[PDB]
Amino acid sequence: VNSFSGYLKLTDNVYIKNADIVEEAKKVKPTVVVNAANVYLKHGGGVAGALNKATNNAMQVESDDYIATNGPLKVGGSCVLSGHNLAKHCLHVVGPNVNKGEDIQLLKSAYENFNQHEVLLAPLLSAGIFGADPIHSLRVCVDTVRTNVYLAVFDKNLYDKLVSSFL
Ligand SMILES: OC1(CNc2ncnc3[nH]ccc23)CCC(F)(F)CC1
Ligand SMILES: [Cl-]
Repeated sequence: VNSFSGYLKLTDNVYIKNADIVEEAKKVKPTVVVNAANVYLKHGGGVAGALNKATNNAMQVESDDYIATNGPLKVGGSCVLSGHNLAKHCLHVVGPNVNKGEDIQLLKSAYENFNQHEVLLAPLLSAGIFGADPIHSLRVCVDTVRTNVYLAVFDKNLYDKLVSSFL
């Protein structure tokens, strides 16, 4: 039993809610919140810009030190950093950005990172400003993640379409 509330159950391990992931994180304070990161951990917009803003830019400061030490992530890769005031940990995961020409096949590799964590609050990888089809992202999530994932979908219209079209 966990403190996630109001989710629709899609499968044994995947749950979905129309919610602002920032507000969800502030309420639940989950062990792991997933960020929709890029390889440079530049949290300018989308989910990443919103999460960083909620940390008063502390996420960006920590991320800049991480990159200065380790260099960029791989597309499909991840790193674990602090969750600041939002969660114990933030798992920064890089899905492919279609608006950069990146291979959508890397989306499965990106979701595999979730399997290293028993429970996660997460957005749909490569959705929004990363330019992939969110219906596809949900399918890859369900077919790849085996741990317990609570998906927050900001757009109510998109949430309804994802539910109604789910196989
Ligand atoms: O949810 C999407 C990503 N964007 C966010 N998700 C959750 N919380 C957020 N807070 C700020 C941005 C943001 C991905 C699926 C979609 F394409 F259907 C709607 C957008
Ligand atoms: Cl977005």
